[PDB]
Amino acid sequence: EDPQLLVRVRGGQLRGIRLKAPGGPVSAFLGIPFAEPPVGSRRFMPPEPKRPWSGVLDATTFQNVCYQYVDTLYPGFEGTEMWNPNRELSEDCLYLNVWTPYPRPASPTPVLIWIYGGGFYSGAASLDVYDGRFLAQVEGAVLVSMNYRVGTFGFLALPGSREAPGNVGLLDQRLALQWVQENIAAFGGDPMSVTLFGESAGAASVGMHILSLPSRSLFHRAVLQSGTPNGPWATVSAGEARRRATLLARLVGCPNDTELIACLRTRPAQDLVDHEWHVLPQESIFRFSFVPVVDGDFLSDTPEALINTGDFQDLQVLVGVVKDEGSYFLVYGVPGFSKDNESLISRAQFLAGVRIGVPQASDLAAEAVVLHYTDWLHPEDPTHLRDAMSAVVGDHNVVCPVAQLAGRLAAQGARVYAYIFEHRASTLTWPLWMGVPHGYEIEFIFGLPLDPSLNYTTEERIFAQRLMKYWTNFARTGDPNDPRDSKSPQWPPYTTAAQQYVSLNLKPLEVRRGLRAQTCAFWNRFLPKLLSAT
Amino acid sequence: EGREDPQLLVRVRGGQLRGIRLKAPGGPVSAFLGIPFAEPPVGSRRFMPPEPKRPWSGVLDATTFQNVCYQYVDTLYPGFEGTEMWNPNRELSEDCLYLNVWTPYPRPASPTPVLIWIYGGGFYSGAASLDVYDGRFLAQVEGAVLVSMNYRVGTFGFLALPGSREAPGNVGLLDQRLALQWVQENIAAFGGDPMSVTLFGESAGAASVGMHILSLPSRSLFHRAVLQSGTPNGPWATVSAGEARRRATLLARLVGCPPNDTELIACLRTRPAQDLVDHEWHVLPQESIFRFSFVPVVDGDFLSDTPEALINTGDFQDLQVLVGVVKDEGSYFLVYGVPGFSKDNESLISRAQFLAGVRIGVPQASDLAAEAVVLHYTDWLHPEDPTHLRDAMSAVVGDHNVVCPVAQLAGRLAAQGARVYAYIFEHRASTLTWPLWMGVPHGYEIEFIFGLPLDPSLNYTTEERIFAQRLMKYWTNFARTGDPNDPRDSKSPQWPPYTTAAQQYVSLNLKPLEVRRGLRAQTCAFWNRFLPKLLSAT
Ligand SMILES: Nc1ccc2c(c1)c(-c1ccccc1)[n+](CCCCCc1cn(CCNc3c4c(nc5ccccc35)CCCC4)nn1)c1cc(N)ccc21
Ligand SMILES: Nc1ccc2c(c1)c(-c1ccccc1)[n+](CCCCCc1cn(CCNc3c4c(nc5ccccc35)CCCC4)nn1)c1cc(N)ccc21
Ligand SMILES: *[C@@H]1O[C@H](CO)[C@@H](O)[C@H](O)[C@H]1NC(C)=O
Ligand SMILES: *[C@@H]1O[C@H](CO)[C@@H](O)[C@H](O)[C@H]1NC(C)=O
Ligand SMILES: *[C@@H]1O[C@H](CO)[C@@H](O)[C@H](O)[C@H]1NC(C)=O
Ligand SMILES: *[C@@H]1O[C@H](CO)[C@@H](O)[C@H](O)[C@H]1NC(C)=O
Repeated sequence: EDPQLLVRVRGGQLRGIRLKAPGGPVSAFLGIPFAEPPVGSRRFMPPEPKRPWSGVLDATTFQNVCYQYVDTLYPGFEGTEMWNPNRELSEDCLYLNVWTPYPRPASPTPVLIWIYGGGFYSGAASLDVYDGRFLAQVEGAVLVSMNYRVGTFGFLALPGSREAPGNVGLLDQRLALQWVQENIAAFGGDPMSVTLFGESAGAASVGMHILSLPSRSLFHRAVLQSGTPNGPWATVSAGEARRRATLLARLVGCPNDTELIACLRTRPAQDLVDHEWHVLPQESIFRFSFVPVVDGDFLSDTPEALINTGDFQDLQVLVGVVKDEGSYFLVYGVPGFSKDNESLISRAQFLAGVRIGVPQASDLAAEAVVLHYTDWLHPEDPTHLRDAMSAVVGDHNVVCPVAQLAGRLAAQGARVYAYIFEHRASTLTWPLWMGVPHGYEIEFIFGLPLDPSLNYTTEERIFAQRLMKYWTNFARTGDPNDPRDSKSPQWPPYTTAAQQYVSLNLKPLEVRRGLRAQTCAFWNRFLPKLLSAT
Repeated sequence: EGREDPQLLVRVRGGQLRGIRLKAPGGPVSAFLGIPFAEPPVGSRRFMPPEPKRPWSGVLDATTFQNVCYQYVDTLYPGFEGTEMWNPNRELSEDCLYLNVWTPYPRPASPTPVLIWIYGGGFYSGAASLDVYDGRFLAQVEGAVLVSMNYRVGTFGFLALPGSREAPGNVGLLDQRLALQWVQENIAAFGGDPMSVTLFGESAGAASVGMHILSLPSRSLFHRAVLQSGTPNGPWATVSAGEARRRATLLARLVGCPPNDTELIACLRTRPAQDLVDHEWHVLPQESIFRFSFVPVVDGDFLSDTPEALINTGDFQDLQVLVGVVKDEGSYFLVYGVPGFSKDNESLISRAQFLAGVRIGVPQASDLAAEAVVLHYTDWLHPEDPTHLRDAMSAVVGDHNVVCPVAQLAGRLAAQGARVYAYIFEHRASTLTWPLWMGVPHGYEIEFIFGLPLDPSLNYTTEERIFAQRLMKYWTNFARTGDPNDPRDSKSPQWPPYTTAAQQYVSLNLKPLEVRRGLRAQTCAFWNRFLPKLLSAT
């Protein structure tokens, strides 16, 4: 036996695996149970801490992926399959992973906790792009990722009930955060320096931990990559969650909350998944059926209310977006869009797309979107219309909620750093029109280009190394700038006055001002006044 | 006669005229000033359509400018050239229906294209006798026959009680039409081609030119048109029959006239001209800028429907139009009503002053519509910057009232068969006395088109004299051929026609022609497509 692979955590002993990273070994502890399997009577219920075990628990393999819908849009295509589960689907999925340097850090090391995305309906901490071996090896970081319940299983709520209260997927995350406080020092991690980081629904989850007091004592810093707690898709009202749960219950033949939930618990997992998509109020894109609910418990008020009134004085936040946030969403529901053609659309297809892309918009509000995004010099140009459609979806759902979050946190005492990731991976198999799509920065931050077998360019390996340094410098100090590098250009904090952000690309840092300032003034200030007054 | 200069004796349908040999920088010109074209619209004739001038006996002396139509005299900045250059330069009288004619000296042997000037001044002011409307340069240098007429302004020209016989409205436009009919009958007596008449005007003059395009009985009296910083469509050029009835009834009330239309109009006719002027400004529905009390009315007669309806449905196939704007259309309007603005300070305003200004600048806007304007014109990087706010305020007024109505007109005419040429005049006169922040204000291209820099006594630069010469060539080539380009000078940048596809227009400045695309395309999509929908719905 290897003493570097033997760890005693409060629940008992574990045996990890020595893994080979490009520059040397790492110790990986995969499939650690952090909760009692949320099966049977415990379906839809908050997680319970995992009971202690006997002997040495084998923590050398990733555990099951939470029950979720498997994407079959483009079957066998690397572009879609890379996001699809890579372990067996099971309701017994509440396990976490830990990567540490080999040997175990001599002094307490800053901890980075990854919370995956997938619209709160999908994802796993076991996907290749979330591999913590590089950050652990190269930057000496203790990296943790956990599985949390997604879909009906994690977010089906009958608000006010005790059996299905909602937000249980976020409670699974909170329990993995409590686990880290209690056990990370056994791995050489500093429980007093925990940075949460996530992308898309993961970033929204990070934001929801900022906005929920019981989570606030479990971390010190936060990274929100292409996602926010505020916005059109991250939350639903208690009413809308009640509507959706009652409809899915009807669809699966379930005729009192206790009675309804009891019946939902008798249904096989796949039956719930099979009907999940049928509860959305309109034909839409960037909208998910079971997402966090504004319950007045985990979320005391709507994220908008909480970000506008919160005190963020002793907080550091790294936020940002990718060049083309909304591009991939178009092939999943907008007529005229495909990965296999240049997707040059007509004006009619653009107006049609805006109603799907902004499903909550009135006729006047949709006209306001169309008139803002049209290039009145080339209003019929298919390339301009195709690119405008991507912008509507990315701006509405990601860029402008990020700009609003950065603005409110900065105004209310937080230390904020903002970025725009603009490098398209050389290895990308999605069409060129999709640009830098939502989620394709993750592989750089995690340092995948550093594996020569993955065939990224030399420039991409240097760029990934740079990104890993920003993220780990941020986790260490709350500032992404290298205290060693006495050379320019420094990454300035984002402020309400100067609105500074940086470009993350192959070229050195470039400081820009105003994150789509005019367009986001449209989404964040005008459009609410339009759906408000009428 | 017999001892007189034979080149100054001309007969017209009404009788004999004696003109005057004027001096232009490059030689003499013939001028026939103060020719009567109508029966004085006085007494019982006040508010009534003009009647053609009855013939006279003897030789009428046409050597001096005649009376300016009764109007409000501006006393904003008294003594200041900037305001006094626009103020009447002859006696104010209700007897003002006279026209002027400048022709080469000696008069052309062959029929010459005719240019007819229609002055601006919000339909409340103006005269064809102002120094900037001097036809002596265009006549001398370009051999043109230039005509300008006085038309009734204010209550006198545009007070209407729609449906009445006594005050039908648009009589100021009928005075213009009568001067157009006079040109058809008599211009050949001066060497002018009645078959090649180009109307040109600025501001309310340009709106009047547009109203002659949109009114069938005028269409047979001209062949081409120039609309400088003004249009028939837009927020200020017309009023509804209801709004005109409201305003006429209110002014009647204000001057002690109890409201029957016959009875009310009869009383208005007994009131001294100055009493009507003294109360003219008191009938505007809101605190506003770029809004005038008595303007053309959509009567279902001179204007068969609203100018918007007429420009959207009209066939403009055999029509050549030259349109354009100045760099800073709305700047001067700010000192005439927006708190925080003065010609005497740099006018750096606050956000509160900007929001306040938008309500004055867009008086017909709802709370939501005004918010849409504020959010569009704010620089979300520097939303408190006084220079940006001052400049945004000028842009709101200029765009709303001039730039975007011009863009809409150019678009509709081009789409419906017309040959449109569009420009942006960007040269600030070296002689300008308004502050630098005002840029190139509304009306300050006129002196260049008329060729005033050509007079050495006016102290313009050599570059400005070459530039004026260039402009006079564009306008007169346009009047001659319907194309501002010189077919001889093929090297010089070509002025392309404005089309709906390419949206081309040129920069008129000291530098050679530069072709640009889209006349403030995004912002005007806001004013012309969005904001009306913010009235059709909420
Ligand atoms: N079977 C069924 C029945 C009914 C419906 C649907 C499916 C679907 C649907 C869902 C998923 C895949 C394909 C189709 N939608 C479409 C809505 C979901 C599309 C949004 C979406 C799809 N995905 C795929 C997840 N994988 C990705 C993820 C990321 N990046 C990616 C980049 C490229 C491609 C995939 C990526 C970053 C974060 C991790 C997840 N992520 N978000 C509906 C919308 C309605 N209005 C009504 C009914 C249905
Ligand atoms: N006595 C009194 C009583 C009440 C009111 C007013 C006056 C005035 C007012 C009118 C003229 C000068 C000073 C003040 N306005 C303001 C009217 C705004 C008119 C804007 C305007 C002013 N002028 C002057 C005409 N001369 C000019 C002309 C042009 N350019 C110019 C450039 C700079 C300066 C003058 C120019 C283009 C050519 C035609 C005339 N032309 N348009 C009101 C607006 C209300 N809402 C209500 C009440 C009043
Ligand atoms: C792209 O392909 C899909 C079918 O594969 C089709 O519906 C769509 O019209 C195509 N677009 C173009 C531009 O041909
Ligand atoms: C890298 O390229 C080589 C061919 O040069 C190929 O054999 C290998 O499988 C590639 N790997 C990936 C992951 O693309
Ligand atoms: C300009 O002067 C006027 C009064 O003459 C005043 O109302 C305005 O506030 C002043 N503006 C500035 C910028 O000083
Ligand atoms: C022109 O300049 C002279 C000074 O050389 C001056 O006396 C005269 O008043 C000026 N006239 C005008 C119109 O500016």
